[PDB]
Amino acid sequence: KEVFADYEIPYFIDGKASMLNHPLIEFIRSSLDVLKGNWRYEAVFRCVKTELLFPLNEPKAKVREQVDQLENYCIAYGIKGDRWTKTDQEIEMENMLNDTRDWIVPPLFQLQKRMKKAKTVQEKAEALYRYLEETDVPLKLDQERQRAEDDGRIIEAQQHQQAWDAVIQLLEEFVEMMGDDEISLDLFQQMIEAGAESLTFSLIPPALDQVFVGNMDLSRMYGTSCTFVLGANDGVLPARPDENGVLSDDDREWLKTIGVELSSGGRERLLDEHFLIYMAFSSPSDRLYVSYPIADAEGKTLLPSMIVKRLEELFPHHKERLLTNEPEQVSDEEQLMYVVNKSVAQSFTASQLRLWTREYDISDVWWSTYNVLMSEQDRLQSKKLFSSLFFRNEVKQLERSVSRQLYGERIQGSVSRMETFNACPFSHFASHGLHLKERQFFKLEAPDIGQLFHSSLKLISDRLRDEKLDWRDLTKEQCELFSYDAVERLAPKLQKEILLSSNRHYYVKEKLQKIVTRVSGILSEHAKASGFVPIGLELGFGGKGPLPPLTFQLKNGCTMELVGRIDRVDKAESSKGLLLRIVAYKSSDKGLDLAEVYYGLALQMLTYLDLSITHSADWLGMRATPAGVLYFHIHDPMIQSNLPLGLDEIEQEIFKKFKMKGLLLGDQEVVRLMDTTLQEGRSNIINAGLKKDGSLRSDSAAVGEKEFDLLTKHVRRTFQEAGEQITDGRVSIEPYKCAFKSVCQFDESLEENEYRPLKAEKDKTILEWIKKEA
Amino acid sequence: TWTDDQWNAIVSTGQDILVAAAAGSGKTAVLVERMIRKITAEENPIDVDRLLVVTFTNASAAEMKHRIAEALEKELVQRPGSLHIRRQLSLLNRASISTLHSFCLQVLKKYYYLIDLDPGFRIADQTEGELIGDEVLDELFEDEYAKGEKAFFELVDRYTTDRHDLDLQFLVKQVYEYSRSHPNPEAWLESFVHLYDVSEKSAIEELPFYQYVKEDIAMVLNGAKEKLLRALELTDNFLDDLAQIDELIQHQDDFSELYKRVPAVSDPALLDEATDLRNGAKKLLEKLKTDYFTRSPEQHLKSLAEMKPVIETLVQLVISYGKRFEAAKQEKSIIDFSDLEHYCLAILTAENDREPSEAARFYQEQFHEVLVDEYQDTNLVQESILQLVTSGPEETGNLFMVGDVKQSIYRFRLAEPLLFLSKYKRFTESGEGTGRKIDLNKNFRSRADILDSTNFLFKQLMGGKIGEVDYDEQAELKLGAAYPDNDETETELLLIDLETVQFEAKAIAKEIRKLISSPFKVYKKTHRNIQYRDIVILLRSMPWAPQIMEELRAQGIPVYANLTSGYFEAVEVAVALSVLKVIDNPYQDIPLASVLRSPIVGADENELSLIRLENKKAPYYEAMKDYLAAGDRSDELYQKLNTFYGHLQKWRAFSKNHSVSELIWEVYRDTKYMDYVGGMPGGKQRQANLRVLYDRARQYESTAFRGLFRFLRFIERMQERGDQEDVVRLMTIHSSKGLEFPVVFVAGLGRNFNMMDLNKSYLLDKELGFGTKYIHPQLRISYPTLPLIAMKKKMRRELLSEELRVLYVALTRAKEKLFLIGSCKDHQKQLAKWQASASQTDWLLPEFDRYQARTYLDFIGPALARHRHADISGHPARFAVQMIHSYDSERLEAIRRGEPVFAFDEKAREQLSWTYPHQEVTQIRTKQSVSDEYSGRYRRPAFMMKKGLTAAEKGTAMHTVMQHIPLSHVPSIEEAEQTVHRLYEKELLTEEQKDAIDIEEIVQFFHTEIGGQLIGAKWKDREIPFSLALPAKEIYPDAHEADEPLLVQGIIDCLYETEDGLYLLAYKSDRIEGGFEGAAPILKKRYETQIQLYTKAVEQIAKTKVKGCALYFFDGGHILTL
Amino acid sequence: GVQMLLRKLIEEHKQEFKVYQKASDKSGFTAQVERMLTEFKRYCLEPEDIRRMAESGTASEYRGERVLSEKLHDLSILYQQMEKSLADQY
DNA sequence: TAATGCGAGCGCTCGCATTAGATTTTG
Repeated sequence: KEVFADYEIPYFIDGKASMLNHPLIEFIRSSLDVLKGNWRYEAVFRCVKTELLFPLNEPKAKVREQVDQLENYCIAYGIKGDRWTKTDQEIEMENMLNDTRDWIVPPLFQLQKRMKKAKTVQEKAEALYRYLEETDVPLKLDQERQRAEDDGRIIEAQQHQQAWDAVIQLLEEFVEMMGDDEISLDLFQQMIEAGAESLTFSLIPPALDQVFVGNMDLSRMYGTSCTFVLGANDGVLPARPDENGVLSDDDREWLKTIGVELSSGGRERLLDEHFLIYMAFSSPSDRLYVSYPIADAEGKTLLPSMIVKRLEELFPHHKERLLTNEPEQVSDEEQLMYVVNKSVAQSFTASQLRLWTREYDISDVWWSTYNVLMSEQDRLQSKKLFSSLFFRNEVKQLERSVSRQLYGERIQGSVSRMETFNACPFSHFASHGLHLKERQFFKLEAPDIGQLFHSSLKLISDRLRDEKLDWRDLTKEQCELFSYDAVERLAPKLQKEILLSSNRHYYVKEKLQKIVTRVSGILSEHAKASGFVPIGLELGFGGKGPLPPLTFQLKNGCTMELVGRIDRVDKAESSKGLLLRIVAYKSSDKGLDLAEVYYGLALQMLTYLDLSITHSADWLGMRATPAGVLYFHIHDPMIQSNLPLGLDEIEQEIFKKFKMKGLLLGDQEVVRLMDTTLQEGRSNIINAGLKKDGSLRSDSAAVGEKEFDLLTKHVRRTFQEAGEQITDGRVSIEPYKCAFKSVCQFDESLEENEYRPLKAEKDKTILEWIKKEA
Repeated sequence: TWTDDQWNAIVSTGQDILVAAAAGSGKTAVLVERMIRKITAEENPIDVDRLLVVTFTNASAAEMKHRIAEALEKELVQRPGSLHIRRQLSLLNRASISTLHSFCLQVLKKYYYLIDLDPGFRIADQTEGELIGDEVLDELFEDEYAKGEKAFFELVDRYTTDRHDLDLQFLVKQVYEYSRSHPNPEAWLESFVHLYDVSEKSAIEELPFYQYVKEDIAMVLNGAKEKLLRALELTDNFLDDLAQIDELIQHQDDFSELYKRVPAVSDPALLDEATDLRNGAKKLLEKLKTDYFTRSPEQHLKSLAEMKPVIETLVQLVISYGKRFEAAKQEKSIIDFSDLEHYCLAILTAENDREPSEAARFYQEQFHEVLVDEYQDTNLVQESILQLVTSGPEETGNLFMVGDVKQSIYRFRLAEPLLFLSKYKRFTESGEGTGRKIDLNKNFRSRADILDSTNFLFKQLMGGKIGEVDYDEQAELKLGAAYPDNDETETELLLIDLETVQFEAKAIAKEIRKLISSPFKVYKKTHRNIQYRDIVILLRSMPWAPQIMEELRAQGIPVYANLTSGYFEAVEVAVALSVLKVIDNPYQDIPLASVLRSPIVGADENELSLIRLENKKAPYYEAMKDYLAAGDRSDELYQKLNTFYGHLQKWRAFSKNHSVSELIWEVYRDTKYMDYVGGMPGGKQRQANLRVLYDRARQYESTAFRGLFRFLRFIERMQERGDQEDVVRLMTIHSSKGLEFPVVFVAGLGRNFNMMDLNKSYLLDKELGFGTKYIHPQLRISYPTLPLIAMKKKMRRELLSEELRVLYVALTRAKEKLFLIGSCKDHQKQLAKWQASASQTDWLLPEFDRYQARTYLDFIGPALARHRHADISGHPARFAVQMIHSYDSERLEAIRRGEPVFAFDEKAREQLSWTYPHQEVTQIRTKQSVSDEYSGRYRRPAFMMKKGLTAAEKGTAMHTVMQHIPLSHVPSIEEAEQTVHRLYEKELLTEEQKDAIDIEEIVQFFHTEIGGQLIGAKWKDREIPFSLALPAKEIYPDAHEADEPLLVQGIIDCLYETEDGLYLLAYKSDRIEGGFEGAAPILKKRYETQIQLYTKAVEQIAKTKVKGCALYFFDGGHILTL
Repeated sequence: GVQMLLRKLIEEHKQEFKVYQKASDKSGFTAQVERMLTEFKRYCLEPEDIRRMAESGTASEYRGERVLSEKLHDLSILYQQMEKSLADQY
């Protein structure tokens, strides 16, 4: 059907066509599913999208716009089962989401009432029909019938009211045989289900001039000139004895000898194959073509049948031709048989132009074909097609008028947004430029898990201050008591109450709890050791908050007001004066890779530090020096030891798992202020140590105040050089060594598309590179 | 002629036979010959149906059938009058030559009723099958979480990476899948606990798993000594270290003593290299200590006995899963490929209180002999199926099996070559009261240097626990090729030391052209150059395939590798799915943009952003419409969009009345995306990718799922989890098999094996069962359990034996030339490491150093060194080593816009302007009725409808009577009733129809002028069928072009002849009175055209003429003439 | 409609089956029987004829014959029970 | 997982801790 449609070859097929794809059949099937599987939203929309549930007289266009948005809503909120039966922007939306379900639920809901109600067949069969009629299936169908005719498809228009008759009769016989027998949906549906599978459309009546495509068994022909035989493969043509029915071939074979004759069915059929093959081979008067595919639908190997051999016996000198969609594999003659049609000509000629540029000598039949296609009306269309010849996925730079009205007046920066641009300029354009959104799902993603921990941590503090308590004053008892409550007060209000949706999630609850309980105890131990006391927490950085926005002035009207979030800033008094450090909670293992900072992929902490440092002056009235940047790993660790341990040593190992990674200051004091327990050797709280002399070890992640201001300034330049590029309207696609990847369409084989390499650098190497910048 | 070995295999009988057939053994030919004899022989011939031949592919089976044919006709020409031989030729189609699965199916279809299996059951592909698995799984877990059993959570908490529960259900699947490799899955699953049931009072050296601990300890300790002894030969400290070690060797048997000892006691060139051999001791002895002796034998015991409650919970879970899984399939009348073998085994075994059921008795009778190919890859279930259809105890019986353990490369699919190997040791070369075994050494297919190189390598590699098989004579390959003596056939090794693959792919490409430009002609045939298609580059994995392919195409011929996945990250695919997504739900910002930016639409980045400007808050979909509605028409961007929005709505409507595959094809033809994609780099593969998406949808409509939405998830699931031309064929070694090539490149040899399997907190093993770490969720502590470590020690040496065989199939797939390409960092030092290993005499390299093997290189290198200790170096094998430092126009521009400026210039233009002369008729129906499925021209359920008839049905009844009324005379009201009643009796009328007839209106006709004329007539006939052929336009004025005849078919109600002429008569139940004077004009032309067709039908066909036509009307009994 | 009827017959008369008692359950067994009856009518074999054949194999020891008769027996039940519900009115 | 570092204790040793570096095979 597909091939001949493209090659414009009129035909006639013996077999009939199933109705399983017809809206009426789908509408019915999915409707029973709706109430059987307890209103799975997938089934509901399966029904609604046969649009037989659609409201009357309301323009279908808008209806589909609403049905789709209702679907998206149900997918993200996991709407199922009972949930169905139970300002400016919000209204418009929610005033649609009610209307939509308001015409969807009742007809389908009132149906389950009548259905689950009725005991016998006829009444369940009746309830079904009334579901069809009250929804005006006939009317809406009849309408569709017209559209089909208006568009030149009467064959398709027939099958509509034709489908109706099939269903009705399906019920009539059903109620005729088992009408007053008692049955409920389980067997009832299954019978209707098998009823659908059996349903068939009327055979399409032959036309005056057609190619006859039929079978090799009971198909009949007359006056045929040319006959093509398909599928001359092994196990196919001399059809392997089919294994079906109630009686085996042994049973029948046996029965014969008792004086009872039945249908052949078994090994006789195989003997009869040669007669049918003989009748097929002698069918044409002029020409006979016998063909067999070498590969398979999926690509498994296929051999010719013994018939091809038997043929090569009677015609030992006959050469066999080769059918291929790769014209270059045949002579110029056959190559001229591909130009049967404009569409097919185009499809092939495009593929030839490709292969030609690959330094292959192509036939001139295609050049002739090219010039013809370029001489007619739709030259443009074929031109766009042939433009594929040289298609490098290329990105036109954003104009000035566009980026100005797109990104806007002020570019209100976000450290993350800058990371995003520095990860791939195009990704930025996709998210912040075009404001694209992913379909939301009822799944609880890893990212929004972290937001829970924060809001729990933030919540614990408030409880502590209320009792005038500090993390240090906590007991193992309270750590659990406090942590659990925090999730109780949060869990319900997180991610569409998904933590309340199922049972697995409410086990994820206590899980999220046990984790918080351990981290709570760790912070306590960390506070009884740390000399750093938290100054500010969840500090409003930029926009509307405690701090001012950090501003950026760059050539060509570049205004960048970037905003952000400072998890924690801690203060410690030293002989060197005031000390400030930042702490951010993470679920990951490591915190800072200097190599990753150079390319501007990790600007988070370093930028947070600067503000604290800079503003520290006019903020509290003192000048601060960077102690460093730290990442706290929130998790419930599992230790792995070959050494048998006592609960004493286990507590230790667990404790060390929370050792903070990051970037410190390289002096003895700062190290001893972050861990006052440490005298000599390794610290378990921070990544640093002390030799006997008092000097810290080389393994320390510490650096001088110089290197800190160096990294700081580098970051400043990164917000700048990357802040201008945005305004300059740069949307280039340059991934490193994504959700928008399907929009990127990045192809490495396709030239001009390159992976900009990132190198793995010993901290000092880049620490040296940034030195050379200025 | 044949070999004596082949002759043996061919003619031997009376017992089970195991044929170990080396590569190029010609096993296939001998297999054919064997059956040919039994089937076509003088003495006592047998029919083909009395044989059971199992192959590993239907293709090899099919190929089997062809040769059996070829030889049958040959034997038939020589015996022209043979009835039996001709019959056999007919039996090949009914014969049992297939895969075991293909047989199992034949069995299930025949004996389905013995188990509970729906006939017409459907075999689900591995994809949906697993989709159904995830489904039932989620259902089970949900039930358990909700059930709140204490034990369950202990299992969950323990094996889940908490904050996440995913890892647990994979374990369940993993375990379940494993159990299915056993003849009795559930039993084997309950076998799990038996290992974890111990006491501190238990003897470790006793229980099953320690077998591998014992052997491990042996190797390491000995490997330490033998590694120290040399240090002594190099020349007091080594003795203190050695004496201590010997001391440990004394107690190897005692694990408890080792716990006491092991933990506690434990030239600048030759000088500093002797300290390394001493560090070897430390390293080996230290790993030994950490593994087994960090915690007491008693502690290890308690650890294991504490895990029992968990193992039990886990087991019963997997069992509950299996039950639900099987149930889900049943509902949908579905089976797996696993089910296929197990349901076959169920049928063959009818056990009551193990009985080879009547079904099995049938096949034992039917099959005089059974032949199994590739036997080394048989599983336990298949084997128990084989032994079930084979008749007779091993000493006798008809089991015939061929294969080679050395060529067993599929253990990851749970095939057990030990089954083949256990029989080879149990069988004798003669057949004395036991299974007869036969060896096929002669390789008729390959050149000498290859066999010599392959034989020289594996002689030093394959053996003991790392080879699992003793490499010796009667195993070693032997020359049977007649290849003419030529050189440059020497096996090459190019040592090159992300860019790794680059330097390695270049090197390969080099010597390739070195073969091209230079002749190196490959060979009573004739020599010929390299066609590129005769050279193949074998990789063990395919991460490098795409990269290697590239530059090997950068210069010269292209490269064709059979890629598997990376399919979902393919741009074409991404875009195609993006389109299907928008057709499903236009409200998806990303998928929508994906299409708009693809060549399909081709919006600029500025054009895309220009769209958003219309509406910043609404979904990108609405922003698009908002641009359209208000936009201006002469706008280019508008044209791109309006065209697309047009297609969208079309596709939308199209999908609701069509299938997904149809919707896809239509989209391909509407966008010409598949055509377009064929015009860009790698467009050949792209087009295929794009049409496998179509085929996968085709596979998808035969599944238990339907609709576009499901299809998307279906494909989405595949994503989240699993997913003649002359050219260098790049493929995996595993895929080589019976394939072969004159020249072969085996690269990536300097790369690590994949041992990732040995990492996790658990392991599955056929023998030992389940093994896992000790895990305490409350203390947050875990550590490897003794069985776990034992299972890893074993699995490591079994994985290594598999790799050595993978390397064995690689070298044997070569005909003439062999290239080996490895890679490292420092050349010399590794050759020094290779030197260290190459010292020991006896051919077979040190069992421990081969154990430490990581890269293929570590197998070849040392085995190669000693070559170029008498026979070893003297062995007739040629090697060539190369140490590499690893460092050393107008037509387009015309096309770009317009057209270039040929022989076919004239033909092409005609064919593109060509139309079908008769095309106007190709849509017209041949048969057209006037009132059979070959012709053309709000129903309520009978149970919910009225109790009466409709005007139509009444008319039908009224009509029937008129045509059954006796025309002998004028009937009376009663004479009419009698007729009506008789029609009722004979069932020409329904009870309803009978009661609906107005007799007055039926008799009324026979009192009319026409009626009486009908009565009085020389001749009469009623219900006259006719077929009239008319020129097509005479009916369809629209199509005037063609004069082909069409058939109009109908039934003339009545015809009668008088002394005047022939008259036509039709009765019409038309609605009239409600005068008739005013209806006549209307009725006249309601039936006007119809009656003319009638008169025409009669006049033209009968060649007589119709004078006058009458129509009677039941309403008032009216008559009008035409 | 014949299969629908059959599924009703395969319900009640189920426990009289000597062989297909287990296969009666399955929905693919109704189509198989429906096809067998069609063949029985086309080849002029009445329920009485099948019953007749069913007891020709009963008690003559060739296993496969015994089984065959047992299935002919079950079919006979459904066959004769179908003709009995289709008698004179269908 | 080894595998280097980096400290000590005493050109050798242990022991602690972070880092690197690669990773599949489906007849």
